[PDB]
This record gives sequence, C-alpha cells and structure tokens, in this order.
Amino acid sequence: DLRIKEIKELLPPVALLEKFPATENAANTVAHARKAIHKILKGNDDRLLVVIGPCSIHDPVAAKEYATRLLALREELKDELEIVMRVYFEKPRTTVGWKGLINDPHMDNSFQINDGLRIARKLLLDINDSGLPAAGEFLDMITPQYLADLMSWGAIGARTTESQVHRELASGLSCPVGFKNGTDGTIKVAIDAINAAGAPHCFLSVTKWGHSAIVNTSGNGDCHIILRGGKEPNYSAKHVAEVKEGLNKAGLPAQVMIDFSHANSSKQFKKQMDVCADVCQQIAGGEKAIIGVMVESHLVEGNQSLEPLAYGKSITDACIGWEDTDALLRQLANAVKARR
Amino acid sequence: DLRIKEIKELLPPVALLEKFPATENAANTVAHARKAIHKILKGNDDRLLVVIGPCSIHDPVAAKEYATRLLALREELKDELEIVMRVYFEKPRTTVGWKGLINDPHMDNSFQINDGLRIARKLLLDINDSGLPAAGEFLDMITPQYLADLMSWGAIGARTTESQVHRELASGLSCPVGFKNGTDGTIKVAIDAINAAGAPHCFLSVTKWGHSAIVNTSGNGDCHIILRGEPNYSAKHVAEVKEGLNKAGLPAQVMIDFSHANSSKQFKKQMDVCADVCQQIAGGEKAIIGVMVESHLVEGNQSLEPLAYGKSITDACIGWEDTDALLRQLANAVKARRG
Amino acid sequence: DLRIKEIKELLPPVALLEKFPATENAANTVAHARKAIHKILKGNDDRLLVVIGPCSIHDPVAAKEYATRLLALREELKDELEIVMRVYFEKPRTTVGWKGLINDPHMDNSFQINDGLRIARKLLLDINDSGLPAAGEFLDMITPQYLADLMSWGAIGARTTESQVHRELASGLSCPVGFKNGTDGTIKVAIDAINAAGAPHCFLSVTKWGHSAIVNTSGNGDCHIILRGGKEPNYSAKHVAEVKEGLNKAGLPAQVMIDFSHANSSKQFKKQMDVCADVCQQIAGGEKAIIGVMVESHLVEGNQSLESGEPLAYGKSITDACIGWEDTDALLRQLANAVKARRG
Amino acid sequence: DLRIKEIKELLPPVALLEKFPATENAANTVAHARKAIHKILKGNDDRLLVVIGPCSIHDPVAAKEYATRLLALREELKDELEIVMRVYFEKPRTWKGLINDPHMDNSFQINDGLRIARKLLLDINDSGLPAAGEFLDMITPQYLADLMSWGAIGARTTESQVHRELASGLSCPVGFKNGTDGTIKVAIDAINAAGAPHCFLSVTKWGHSAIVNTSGNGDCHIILRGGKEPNYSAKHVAEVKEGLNKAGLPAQVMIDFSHANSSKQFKKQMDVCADVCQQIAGGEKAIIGVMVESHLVEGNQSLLAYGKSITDACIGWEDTDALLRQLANAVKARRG
Ligand SMILES: O=C(O)/C(C[C@@H](O)[C@H](O)[C@H](O)COP(=O)(O)O)=N/O
Ligand SMILES: [Pr+3]
Ligand SMILES: [Pr+3]
Ligand SMILES: [Pr+3]
Ligand SMILES: [Pr+3]
Ligand SMILES: [Pr+3]
Ligand SMILES: [Pr+3]
Ligand SMILES: [Pr+3]
Ligand SMILES: [Pr+3]
Repeated sequence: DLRIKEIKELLPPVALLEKFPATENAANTVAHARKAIHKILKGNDDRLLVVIGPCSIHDPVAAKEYATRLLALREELKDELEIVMRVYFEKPRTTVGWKGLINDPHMDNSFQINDGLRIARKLLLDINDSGLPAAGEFLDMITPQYLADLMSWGAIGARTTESQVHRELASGLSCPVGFKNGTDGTIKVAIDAINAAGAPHCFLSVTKWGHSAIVNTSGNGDCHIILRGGKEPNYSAKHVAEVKEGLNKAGLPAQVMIDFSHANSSKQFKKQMDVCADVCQQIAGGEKAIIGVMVESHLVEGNQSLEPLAYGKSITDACIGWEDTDALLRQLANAVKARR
Repeated sequence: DLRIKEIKELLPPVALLEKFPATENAANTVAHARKAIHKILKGNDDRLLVVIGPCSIHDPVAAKEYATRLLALREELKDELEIVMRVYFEKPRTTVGWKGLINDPHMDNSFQINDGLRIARKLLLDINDSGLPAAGEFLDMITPQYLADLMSWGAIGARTTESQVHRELASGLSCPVGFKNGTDGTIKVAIDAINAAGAPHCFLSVTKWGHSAIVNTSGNGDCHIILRGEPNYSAKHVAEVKEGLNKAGLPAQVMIDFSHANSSKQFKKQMDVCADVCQQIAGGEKAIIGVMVESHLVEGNQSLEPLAYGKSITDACIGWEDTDALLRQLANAVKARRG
Repeated sequence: DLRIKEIKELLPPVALLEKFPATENAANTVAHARKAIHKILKGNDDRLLVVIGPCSIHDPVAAKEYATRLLALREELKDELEIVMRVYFEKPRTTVGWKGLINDPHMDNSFQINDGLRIARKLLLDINDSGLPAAGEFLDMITPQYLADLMSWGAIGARTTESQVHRELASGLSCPVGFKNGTDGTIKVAIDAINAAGAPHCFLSVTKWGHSAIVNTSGNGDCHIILRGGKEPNYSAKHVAEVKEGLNKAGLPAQVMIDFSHANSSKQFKKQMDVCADVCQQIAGGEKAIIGVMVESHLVEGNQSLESGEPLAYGKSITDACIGWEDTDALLRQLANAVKARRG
Repeated sequence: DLRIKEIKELLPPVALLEKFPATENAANTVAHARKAIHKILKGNDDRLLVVIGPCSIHDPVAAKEYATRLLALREELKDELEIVMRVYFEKPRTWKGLINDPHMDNSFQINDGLRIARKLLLDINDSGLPAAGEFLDMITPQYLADLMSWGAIGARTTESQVHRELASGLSCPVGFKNGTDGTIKVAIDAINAAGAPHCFLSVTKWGHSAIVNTSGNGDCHIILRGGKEPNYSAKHVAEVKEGLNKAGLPAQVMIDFSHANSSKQFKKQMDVCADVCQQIAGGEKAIIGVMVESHLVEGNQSLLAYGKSITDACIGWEDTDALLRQLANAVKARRG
C-alpha cells in the first residue's frame, strides 16, 4: 500500500533451475559432501569440517580463483579436513548496508536481483562442478529454492537463530545446517533452534514455481551449534565444556563448530590465527567435540569499503589472506592427525 | 527436497480480499486509527495509545463480545485514550502447543490454514466494521498480505526484532510498528530495528496474487520501542530508555507492555504495573506514549472437551472488571499529565 | 510482443469461487438438472430438455426478472419439460462486435473483465439459488473455471465445433454438452466432435489458481448434436432422419436437440414459433429422437443496437432478436402439450 | 471436476526462454524474415514466400538435416524466393505431435516436448533458416512464437473467435486456410477480425492467466488448400481475388500444394507446382506465397524409417530441389 513504492517481476526458481541445471559432477559433489558431514556429525568420521572462504561473494572471477586454490588444499588435506568453500550471497546487516550479491549484484542500489540470481547460481554451479562443495547462510525465505540444491552445508545467522521461520526453513533443507549462538553469546537460543529444526513443521513458504503454499517438513537431525562469540570470545576449552554440558542436558550431541571470526576474533582478522592456535591445541589435546571450524578467508587480507574496487579484498568483514589460509589449514590438519 | 514431505494449496490473498473486502466503515476505522497513532508518535497528541485484548484469539464469538464492551469504553475515554483491540492469533513459543487460530483454527492440529485465514480476516473485518481498531502481531512474511489492510498497529515478535527479514517487512507496513526490547532489557537491537525499518528496502516477497516478486519499500517512520522487561516499566528504566533513544537520535518515546516479565508472569500484576505507569504519567511523563495489556472477558487461563467461555487458552489475562478499572486508571492519569 | 499493447491483472478463479460459493440450493439445482439431462440422454426419461432465454445477458436485473417468470413455468410444466435458462455470457462474432457481459460488461469497450466475472458469477449463483438451472456457451478457454460449477448444460457454438481445443474442453466438463452443426449445415463435424469429446485427452489448460498446467480428462459421454440450420433450416423430419441415421452409423444414439433460432428461423425471430409448430407435430406424432430444443427468448421481443448511443430499452436483446414473454409462455405450453401427446 | 483425472505441473514459458534464449543470429533471422514477408504482403517485393518442410516434426535429427539442405537452396534462390522451413510441432486431428507426445507413446511428456521443440526451433533459426508454424493451442505459442517468422491457423479453427484473437496479437504474419469446401468467406472474415484490436484472457510468459489487449494484425492473408475440389487454378484465384477486393482486402493468396489441392496424393504437388508456375510466369502478382509438404524421403509411415513422415505424405528431396527451382524461374519470368 502506501509504503510499497514499486513491485517488479521475479524469475521463478524453476527458471533458474532450467537455465543452470546441476551437472552430474556438481550433483556428485553435493551428495558426497553432505554424506561426509553426516558421517562427521554422527561421530563415525574423525576428520574436521572446515567452512572457509570470503565473508561475502561480490566478484565471481576472484571466487573462481579462490575456489581453484582451495580445491587443491581439499584434495591434499582430505585425510584430516573436509573443506567446504564459503559462498555467501546474502549478508545480514546490523542496521543497513549492502545485503549481498543476489540483492544488489552491481553494488549500486540497482537491485538487479534477477541478474543477481543468475550470476549467483552460475558461480555456485561452476564451483560445485569443479568438485568443491559450497556453503552459505540461509537468510532470505525465498532465495533458498534457487540455490539450495547446490548447497552442501548451511548456516543460520546469529541474528536469526531465534527466528521461527528460519528454524522452519532449516527443518526442510536437504543439507546439514549450523546455528550461530546469539549476538550476546547466549547458547540457549541455538539449542532450542537445533531442537526445533529437528522436528517436523507445517508453515507457509514459496514453491519452485514462485507460488505461495503450505509446506510440511520432516525435520533435520544434521544440525549443530556454531560458537561465534558475544561481548567476549567463547572458543576456549572452558567455553567449549560449558556448551558441551548444555548440549548433553538438552538430549543433543555434544558437538561444536568454532567460528574463528566475528566476536570470537574481536572483528580483527589477524586474531583468527590465534583462535586457530587455541582450537588446534584443543584438537591435539583430544577434543572430539570440535567437529568443524569456520574461517573468513580471501585472496587478499583485510577489507575495503564501497568506485572501482581492489582485487581479492572483501567489501564486508575483513578476511585472512591466502598465505595465512594455506598455513591455517595445515595447522588444523596437523592437529587432527595428532588427535587421531 | 527430501525433507519436504508434502506441499498443499494456499488461497491467494486476493481470494480472501475478494471474499472479505473492507466495508467503508472498516476502512475508515483503520485510516483514522493509523492517523491518530502517527499524531501521538509525532508528539502532536497528549493521548495514550492503549493496545488491549486477549493474549490470543481462539474463539471469534467471545472476541466480538469483547470488542463490543471495549468499543463502549473507547467512546467513553477517547478524549484521553486511543483504544485499539489486540487481535493476536497465536502465542509464539518453542515448547509444544496450539499453533494459533490461523495455523490451527479447529484446535486439533489439523493445520487448516485456509480456514484459519478466512476466520481471522472475517473477525478483523467485523471488529473494524463496528468502529473498533485492531492491532496485530507479525510473525511471518506471508500472512500479513491477508490481514494488514485491517491493522491499525502492529508488533514485531520479540524473537525477531534482530532479523533483517522482519525489519524489511516493517519498512513496508502501512501501519505503525512496535519493536520489543531484548530479553536482557537492552534496547540496542530495538534501536537497530527502528533505524533499519525507517530505511527504504528492496527484497523478495509474496504479492496479493500469491506469487513471489521484488518489492521496494519507502521506510516506516512510525516505529517505536515496546518495553516488556526483571521489570523495566519503572521510572528509572524509562529515563534510561529515553537517554538511549535521544543519544541514538530517535524520539525518546516508549510503549510499556504490562504483561509477562513486566508483570512477573502473574496476570493480576498488570494492575500493579498500571498503578506505577499511571504514577509516572500523572506526574508529567510524556515519553510513555502507549501501553499493552493482556485482557479478556474472563480472567486467567485454561488448558486446551469443552472450554470455559471467554477465558484464554494461552497466557493468563485480566478479566473485564479489572479491564474496566485499568482503562479508567489510565484515562484519569492522562487528564492529570495535561493540567 | 509488438502486437500486445497491454497486459493486466486478472482475478484467479479461486477468488470468484471464494467470493461467490454455491449455496446448498444452488448446488442442488445444478446436480439435479445435470442428472435429469443425463437421464433423457440415456433414454430413461421421456421429457424434453428446453434451453430457453436471451441470446445474450447484458442486464442482471432483466435477467432475474426473466428467470422468475421462467422458473414458474419450469415448476408448472416439469412433468413434461426440463427447463433450463440460457444464461450466455460469451458471444462469438462473425467478424467483430460486443463479445458479451464478461468481456465488456459496460458495453462501451472498456473491457472491465474482472467486474464482468464478478457480475456473471453472482447472476449465475442467484439464478441457480432460486431453483432454475442455467446453460451457457463455452467459447473462452479460461472463463469456464469461474462458472462451470454453476452450469447444468453447455453448448459449443457452430464456429467452434470443429476446434480441437473446444472438443478437449468438453471432454473434461462436468455437465452435458451440445455440439451445433457447422455454419454451412454440415452434420459430420458435430458427430466427430461428440466422439472426440467422449474420449480422454491430455492438454494445456488453466487451473483454478490461474496458472497453466497439464490436464488429463476422462471423456464426456453426455454429448449430443444441436441442429441449428445451415444455408437452409434443418429442423424438418427429412433432416432429423438423416441425422438419426448419420449418428447410428457412427455408433451414437439417434438423439437431437433442435435450435429454433439462428439459421433454422432464417434469423427471423418470430419464425421460432413456426419451427415450434413443426417440431411439436413431430414430437406429438411419435418422434422420440428429439430430446431437446433451444429458443431465443426475452421479456420484450425484438432487438436493439448499442451503436446508437441511445439509452437501451429494458428487457430487450442487444444481440440476436428474440421472442417476447407472451410468445414464450405460449411456446412452452405448446412443447409441454406435445411431450404429453408423445407419451400417450 | 468429475471428468478431470489429473493436473500435472507445466514449466512456465520464462523457464524455456531462460534455458533456450534466442541467439542474436536466431533473433536476426526471425526479424529479417518477418520484415521480408511484410514487404511481399504490402506488394513492395516481387519475391515469393515459400513455406516448405515436413507435415510434422517427429525426429529433431532428420529435421536438422532437412534444415541444412533447405538453407542451401534458400541462399541460392534468395533473389526469387523467401524460403521458410515448415516446423510444425502441433497437429490438428478429428498423435497431436512432438510437443504433446514427443516419445510417441501416449506418455504425453509435454515439458520434454516443449524443451525439444524450442531447442530445434532455436537451432534452425541460429543457422539462418526462418521457421513457420501452425498455431493450434492458446498456451504453446508463448514458448515458441519468438522463433517463428510466419504462422498458420488451421482450417478447422479459421472460424474460431479464440484463434482470430490469438492471430490479432501475434508478432508474425499469419495465414488463414479456406474452410473444408473451397469457400473463402470464413477466411476473409478471419482476416478482418484478426486485423482489429482485441481484448481477451490469455496466459503470460510467467504461466499465469491475465487480460491482454492486442493491436490487430494487418499481416494476414488467405491460404488456398481446397475442399471437395482443388482451388489452385487461375479461375479459382480470380474468384478469390474478386472476393477479397469486394471485402476490401489486398487481392493476394498463398496456395497450398498439398491436402485437397493434391487430393491427398504427394506427387500431385508437382502438378500444382506446374500450374502455379504457369500462372506466376504469366504475370500473376496475386500469388505471394506457396506451401509444400516436403521431407528428405518421400511417402509416409504409421505408428521407423529415417527422414520419412509419420503424418501426411510428403515429396522427397529431389522433387523438392526441382520444385524450388521451378518456382524461382517462374518468379524470374514474372519479373521479366
Ligand atoms: O447463442 C447461440 O446459441 C449462438 C451464438 C449467436 O448468438 C452468435 O453469437 C450471433 O448470432 C453472432 O452475431 P454476428 O453474426 O453479428 O457476429 N448460436 O449461434
Ligand atoms: Pr563475516
Ligand atoms: Pr539483466
Ligand atoms: Pr502473551
Ligand atoms: Pr474447510
Ligand atoms: Pr443468438
Ligand atoms: Pr471494479
Ligand atoms: Pr499436412
Ligand atoms: Pr524428462
């Protein structure tokens, strides 16, 4: 009505799925990575899930370069690390800001969202087709139909871990999903989310044809917590123990994924290397509860603001550079061989 | 989609708008109320916005009797109060329970949402058509298209004040919106939410036709905080909130939720909160621009065999006699603050 | 799309069905009438189906006045006639012209089709709720979803009996369907259509949600020919016998509905009474194959034109000329008398 | 809905458009061919439109082989003939085609048939061979009409208001067949109705019903296909020309060599060719086009052999080369 200025046409998921179908290789990649993460979340596999990549995708060419480098390390460190690339097309803002490649691919408030979906699905498809699994945050309620079939692992953001519609979304997603602890370090909201997402739900959603409908979900038991800090970090064994106690109390597996960035690094990118030190000591000491980690990495460390932009630098959160990334990864895989 | 078991047809919004179109009376009710709340939020009216009514509606018949009683008080106290009926269809919770009138109108877990939507719109239509404005809660992104044209005020869920998708929704709502503070009593997320909601946004949404589309909003400047709690209705807390709002550059105004934490989960304590808030107002507090009270015909609650008439099946409410006294307490207070 | 000037929002059928649901009595009218026509078609009832009423609906008020009068005769004559009102909202044109109430309800080329659908369904609902069944021509491929649940009988026009998409539509309609012979008098196109409509089909159509979809139909066994004349009228006994033998050779029951109007009256509205006199003699003489008739009838006889700009007369056709109410009463009593004589 | 058994999902047009967008080559083929046919119909080109190809496409491989052979004769005889391939994906009966049942088994895999048909049309146009189609359905056109340079309304639907409405909004020129009996009145009526603007309900590229308004289509003409007796002779053209002139329309005609004009015999198409060539070479400027049922192999088959029709019987490639050259020489003599 009065506060809706304009309404514009939107391609339906089925149109993106027809233009950019999954290649056989892409399908195989997704299936294998999901099965491997299920094996890790059920304890049958001792390796570590590493979700690593840019805070946000804004340049498909650099992403293709990053993916080529990360894919090499995935094949080399595969005995200790299940590497999944961060391919974030959606970004939650504390108040306002650039919301990601889908919402605004030209970074200029043009909102060419149909091109955003075309660009994002094609990049996601090419990455998977090369053999590299991909991960994203599921923030929007309507975009998942265009992308989810190419997602090997998903995240629910700290500012939406408490959101019913997002817990419902998780309960129907074909991939494992991680829920961030609240902005204040509150762990309870995430356990409740894991519990909710493991149950069936009945709710309103949008179909592959772009039409609203009633949807019934089965429940997703491949769900786990992601520690991302609060006013202070929470990546330490002590914190891990507290969390593992809350998980056992709730009838849930005492498994944790540790995010080296955001509140766990105080928004200082280089601090991810020190969080890595601490977590690697926990693994080498015997912590089987750390089943995964998450790292904000890019070709060039730091971040830049939004006219032409520097190559390989994040336009959102500051990331560690590739050299630090190659090193961080070997450290993690060294700690995994020690724990084994 | 291997964790999606079934997909069933949903009536498009235009089907419910064609079946239950707004009468001229209902449309006038909504327009007048929205204007009145804007005037209060702009500091151009010294009257108190009162959103009052059941925790959740589970019986349209009892809701219409409530609306008749409340309408009478709305006319008697209009010089001091802008009375809006709380027409909430669900109690958001994580534990198991009735999913509300839209999700489960027959209260049996049959999830007859088409039926629920029909019942909800018809009730909203009837209440507005009688002259009583209605206030709702926005818990998802798809049902507002069926109902918001009959809402004069809305509240975003407490568990979603932080969510970008709910802030995007508020940016394009035609009615004023209240954002609840944090479970710790902090006001930062609600300030972030008011800022975000006041900005223009572009996002994906379902249209009146039942199809996803791209929508651009203007931003909603009629948003405010709701203080809902340990309790935070006290004058110290109100001063603290006013300070945070002034520093953030927002108007130092607040709506106070008398129920839940602010009442330590004891329905009768809403009368204690009322006594305190009335004290703050009569002494001169102009920041308190609204209140929220959980009220029904019959006080208390019951668990969902027949049910007691007019008694909440969700959270406990004050009953009509207390409601009549509370509203007179608030009105006498508005007279005092004035002169 | 260089020749598509404008595209506009259309209410989906679920909106009209939700706004105007069938009442209990309306649904009863439709179900009873369809069953009664099925019975006549199977040879288990000796009554005459009579489809009668305006060439086109353009005024809901006159249409309801007409319906009330017709309903009273429907009740009075129901041992002899199964009376169904023509409630035609769609008109096929020889070239160009007003396409009917749905396409253009204000009759001024404003094409307010959403209001037309609303006006049309509400009228169909009021007429059925009163107890009077309704008949229409199925011309448009999208409008049936808005109306077909309130239709007891349908016609596929002379210009579309040959059309594959209309034969497909008929194969999935829940009501009996009449196929008019071709505009040049050809019977075979009508027999082919009956056989086509009796078979299952798979085709593209629009659902009640206004979306395209793939539909599978079961086939419609309640189809028959309508005799509407060609270069010359084809209502006489010589013509009915050729149609009877033509139908049997194709393996179909020798049954016919005769349209008294259009080419069988040589487009001279009062000649419907001359056809009536001949068809009555045939029926009362023992002709069982004549299972129905069709008559263009209004409150006031004649027609009038919209081209004038003059205010329209009440109760008078803006399309084909029609007989007025007095002749209509006399004609229905003639038919009932003949059906009684056929029996005794 | 007692007589409706099942309702199955259908890809919206936007899905097939996104999967199979028009190459710039395809788009240019379409545009140039449409503008050239306009020029023939406005009488500013003495060239002859030739719509030629199989009665029906059942094998995309054989259809692409035909397209290749025909493109050669197209560029060779371009100064006399505007050659457009007949790519007929919907068939009228009383098997509805590759779109309705691509695998030919009553499996009715229409989403696959739509995918196959749009791909074949896109490939043929990308090559430089414009395509011609029959418009039988009101929904299929939104998935294929962008790749069509000319279209026909079948004889069984010339009289139908809903097909005239569709014709009035098509971006391509349209031919209307005379009805089964040699009479042109329904076809003259159809040309007049399709020339006028119309408002009607249709399905958009998004798969939703909506109200559309059309401008009218002035690029419509008659197609003589005969009836009980053939109507391609000079006497017949003259009668049709007088009828057209009385109705107020350009006195122009396309002549279908097959069907009744051939009395259901594929070799008689060569005889009609003889006759029409004699008429054109004698100075008949009113014959602006012809239609021939041609395949790589001659004849037909039922319920397969390669490059042979499973519908109407067609002429083989040798006869096809000969006929195209005959028409070209005839148009050369008309010009000279
Ligand atoms: O209603 C019927 O049963 C019909 C349709 C008939 O009413 C037609 O619509 C006009 O006679 C055409 O009028 P024009 O020839 O002026 O376009 N039978 O043919
Ligand atoms: Pr980040
Ligand atoms: Pr674009
Ligand atoms: Pr409550
Ligand atoms: Pr129901
Ligand atoms: Pr008529
Ligand atoms: Pr209107
Ligand atoms: Pr053929
Ligand atoms: Pr397939």
